[PDB]
Amino acid sequence: NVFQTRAGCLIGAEHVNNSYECDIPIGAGICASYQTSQSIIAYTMSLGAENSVAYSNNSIAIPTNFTISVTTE
Amino acid sequence: QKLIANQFNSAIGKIQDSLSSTPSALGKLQDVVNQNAQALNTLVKQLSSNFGAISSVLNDILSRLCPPEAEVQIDRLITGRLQSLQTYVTQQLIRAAEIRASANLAATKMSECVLGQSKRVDFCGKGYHLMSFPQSAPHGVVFLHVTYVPAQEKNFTTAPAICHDGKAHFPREGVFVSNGTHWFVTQRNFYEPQIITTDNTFVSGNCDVVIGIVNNTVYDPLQPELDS
Amino acid sequence: ILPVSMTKTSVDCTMYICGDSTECSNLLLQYGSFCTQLNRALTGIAVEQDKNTQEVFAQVKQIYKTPPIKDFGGFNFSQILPDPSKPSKRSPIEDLLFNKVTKFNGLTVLPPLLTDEMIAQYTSALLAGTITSGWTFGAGPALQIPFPMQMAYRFNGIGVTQNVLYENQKLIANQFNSAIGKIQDSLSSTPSALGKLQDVVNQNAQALNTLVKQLSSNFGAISSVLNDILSRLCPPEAEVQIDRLITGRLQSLQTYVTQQLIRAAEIRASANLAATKMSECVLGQSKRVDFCGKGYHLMSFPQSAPHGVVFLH
Repeated sequence: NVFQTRAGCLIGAEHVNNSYECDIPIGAGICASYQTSQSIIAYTMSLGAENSVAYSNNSIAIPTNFTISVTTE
Repeated sequence: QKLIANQFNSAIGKIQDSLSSTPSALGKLQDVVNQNAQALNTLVKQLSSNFGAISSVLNDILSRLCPPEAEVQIDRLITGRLQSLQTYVTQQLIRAAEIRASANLAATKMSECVLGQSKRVDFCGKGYHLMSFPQSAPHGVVFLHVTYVPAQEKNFTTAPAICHDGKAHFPREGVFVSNGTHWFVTQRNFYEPQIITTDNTFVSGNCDVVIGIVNNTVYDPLQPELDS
Repeated sequence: ILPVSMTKTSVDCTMYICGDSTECSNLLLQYGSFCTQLNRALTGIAVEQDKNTQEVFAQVKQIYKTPPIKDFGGFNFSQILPDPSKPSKRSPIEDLLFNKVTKFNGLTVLPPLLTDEMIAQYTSALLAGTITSGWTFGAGPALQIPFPMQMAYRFNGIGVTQNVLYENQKLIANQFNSAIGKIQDSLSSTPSALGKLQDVVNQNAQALNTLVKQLSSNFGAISSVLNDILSRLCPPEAEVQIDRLITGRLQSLQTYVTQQLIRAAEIRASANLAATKMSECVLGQSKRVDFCGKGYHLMSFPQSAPHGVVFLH
């Protein structure tokens, strides 16, 4: 409940070993959010789901179907 | 065509649900309302400031004092209110340059996404761009970027070339792929396997030159026409 | 080389103007909301530097990683891919880019949201996606493809028939490897190459030094030091001397914040260009002449650098 970030000392937020998308940005890779019994949690932000592309010198993936996406800008 | 039409109709349907359920979506246009309202509220609140004068109100100075001292108290209000306006106009010139950079981008997405089809990656949304539709909004524009996203991969063994009668064959458009026993040529962005033929492929040189060339037959459609 | 962000300064204008003085702070309130709108502007610039960095690097939603074995058909990415030997897993070129680019008065520096090690995980993900799957990781699911067959598609993309690659694949791989090798010699021999990122470090450091040195100015007061006026004089005249310092230190801050808003707009335009080069050069192949370097574009690799991105086109 008292936690040293490289942005400064963070007080009243529960440090969590899990990582999530950045909800409130604290700095130096740290974010916080309000979560479940509820508390403000503080965590190292997750950059994305980790993926390995199944590469080899003779394998190709070809898509057998599509989706017509519509993205609002 | 019915699948693509129904996916398009459904994806246009989801836009109303997305905009209805997400108050942060319009946040880029609402922040342009908020910043310019807050700039005027800050400009108006600065008329309450004394700036070191005996009153913030110019009619107090003019009704209490007389010219030798009133003009000294007024010039503190002129100095502060003029600095308050110079600050506002400087902020509005920098803010206008940001809105102009956004209006030039919106005018470029109108030309390239709406009036055309864009080859520029992630310019007209994520996916391979098909088309875009402009919708107006307060202080802005909204583009509904329609895009083809590929969706159901299969892994295939693949080859750079096929070697036939010592000749190395390459696909004209598409990729060579195998289901594990047979070799096909397919277009790249959608799996559509065709028989490998002298119409689907072009020759260059022989098996010696290409690393990872595979031995397979290439069908010549003229052969049964001469044999029949 | 493109600058993408600048140092997230924030200035405590009440402590810059009236450093730990209640006598001066009660005069600074008479100028109203100037001090709160200076803080609002510097906070807006500082939050924008995290957006500028997010828009350039966070273009990939999944952290792609390379295979253990490097069967790329003769092409050698070892100088642009991460080095596991390091205290932070930058590439051999990113280590050059990080080596070649080089307080109490209410002035502070806030850390960026993404650490240099998060920026390096994003350039690694962009690069491992690029090498293993082509443009496909930008346009949809990452689809694996052999790197000789990806380069053969990049050759058709420039109007050169793909057999020109497969028949010259060792030559093209050796030219690629050697051209990537010359980048390290260029960056190591010519430290002025990073001059576009060092200029962003220098202009921000010079603007802060000019802001600090303007505390030494009298502005017409009997002293530059606020504690001289408050120890020598008393309230009828101390306020006359302090209003000269408040006016000058407030005008000193307004000049800094105005020039940082104009400089932030230049870095934002450079970060929008870098975000466009990431999408069109790295996540794609560009038909746009001289956009992704001189020559017919084949592909590009992002490398992180202090306050910037570097594209190997």
